[PDB]
Amino acid sequence: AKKVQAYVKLQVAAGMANPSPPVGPALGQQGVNIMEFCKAFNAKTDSIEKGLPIPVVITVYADRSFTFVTKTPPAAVLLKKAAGIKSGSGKPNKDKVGKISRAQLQEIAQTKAADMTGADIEAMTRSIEGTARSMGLVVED
Amino acid sequence: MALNLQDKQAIVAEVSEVAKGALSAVVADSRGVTVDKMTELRKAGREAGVYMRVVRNTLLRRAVEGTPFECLKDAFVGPTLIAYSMEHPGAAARLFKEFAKANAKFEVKAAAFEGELIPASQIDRLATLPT
Amino acid sequence: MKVRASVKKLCRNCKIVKRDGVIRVICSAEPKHKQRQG
Amino acid sequence: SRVAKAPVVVPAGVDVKINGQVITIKGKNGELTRTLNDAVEVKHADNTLTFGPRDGYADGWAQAGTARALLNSMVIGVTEGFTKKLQLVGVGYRAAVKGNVINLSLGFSHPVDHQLPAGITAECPTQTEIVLKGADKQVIGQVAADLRAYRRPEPYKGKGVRYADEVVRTKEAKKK
RNA sequence: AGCCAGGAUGUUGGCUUAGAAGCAGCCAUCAUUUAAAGAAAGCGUAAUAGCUCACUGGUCGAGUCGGCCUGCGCGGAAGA
Repeated sequence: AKKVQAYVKLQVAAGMANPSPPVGPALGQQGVNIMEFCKAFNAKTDSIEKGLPIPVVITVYADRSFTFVTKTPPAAVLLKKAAGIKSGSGKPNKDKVGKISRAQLQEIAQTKAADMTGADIEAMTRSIEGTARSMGLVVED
Repeated sequence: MALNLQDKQAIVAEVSEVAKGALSAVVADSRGVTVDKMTELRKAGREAGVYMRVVRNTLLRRAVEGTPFECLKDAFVGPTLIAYSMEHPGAAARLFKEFAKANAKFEVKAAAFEGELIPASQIDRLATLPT
Repeated sequence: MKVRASVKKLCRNCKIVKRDGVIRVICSAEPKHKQRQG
Repeated sequence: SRVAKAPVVVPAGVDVKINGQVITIKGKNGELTRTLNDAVEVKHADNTLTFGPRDGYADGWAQAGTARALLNSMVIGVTEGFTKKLQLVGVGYRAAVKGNVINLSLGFSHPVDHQLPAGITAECPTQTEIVLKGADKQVIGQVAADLRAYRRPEPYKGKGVRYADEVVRTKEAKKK
């Protein structure tokens, strides 16, 4: 991934391909061939989860050489995964949705902490914990 | 910043840890970006953790006030961009010529780092490491 | 130029000057904030 | 007043004449002279030049700081010489020089020929660019303003005489 | 106050998810990483981005910033 002239952060849908009213010309204004991106990403969908708002970090080079950097889905949508309650903020502090624990959430935090940018893996889960009541969730303790 | 002791609570915290430490270096970034700090303290994130210091307080009487407490000869390091690299674990530890890689790595000039106390020398490459 | 009786800084970049006994407002960012009087 | 306290340092060879309030500077590029306001005490007294408020004048330190930065850029002009760089962006715009006369073609029905004052040396590196040099910082800004005043940088296609460093802010056509 | 640097990582934050991507309207506004950087300050975009900005380093070297109460002034102020 090069510097920012065509550098974007994208991928509303991971399990769904080419969401043109979500993304469409969000990178098509930069004009990158996303047809080489998707079937490559279908070969990047060999191992992990499906049908989820998983983001991406895309920068291309000068001569159509393309590059994606995907990560784990955001901590605001990590609450909908390990808990099974696909809702969020709206107005979160008086929105009651549900509650799972630090010991339930940490199973998918066993993988993503190296995928995230930190050295404290006990505190990169706290990037979901303070996100939780910012998306209307409680944490079991 | 706050009042007098709050300006100097880190200056009495400057030398409390290098009272049991002995060696350090110099880093600065007049071009490098946050991914330098995010990953060269991930270098600290694999060495010890957080408090491998990258503090930038070499103002003309700020670290110079913290200088006569410990390692008296570093009063001439008062001019332009200097950050003190505090490391305890290991006599002549890992972070000794990985700064020489950092001359190439992403922080294009590292403020002409050279290393000050206990090689008993200025400029001389730091290569005699007890691993 | 908005002539007024009460000029005020609207942009962050708006500046108050006092050319020739008249109080102007000059905004380098926006030309619609160019005001004078008062 | 910070600029009034910081003195200017005259380099080698640059002459200084102080017969009261008239100040004459002779240098390598040329010879500038400037009479100051009657509220400053400029004291050579050394190599360098310091500036002080004369007695009684309420804006003494106000007139002092403008006395410095005048004579500061005055001693820069006789040594290095100031350069203004202009640019003719726009289709079918030409610039050329014939001595002290700049010939411009800015899409009018007649050519505009601006005659430079004594002290300006304009040349054209290309046909769409004006670079001119001179001693006095004031007088090359004034003649750069006059060349910009012929055809200002309109805010739609950016056409017009502009400064080389000057940024221009464009708009869009309304809706259709 | 300039000047030389960083200004990010989670995270399009679920959402009005048609998208608002730190930048319309919701409500949160916590955590990584810290020298510090705001799920964001404004500009600019259909949507990004660009761009600076707070914040945070270096230099330089001293006062500086914003309210309050008042004295006297300025604009507001065009007619046969």
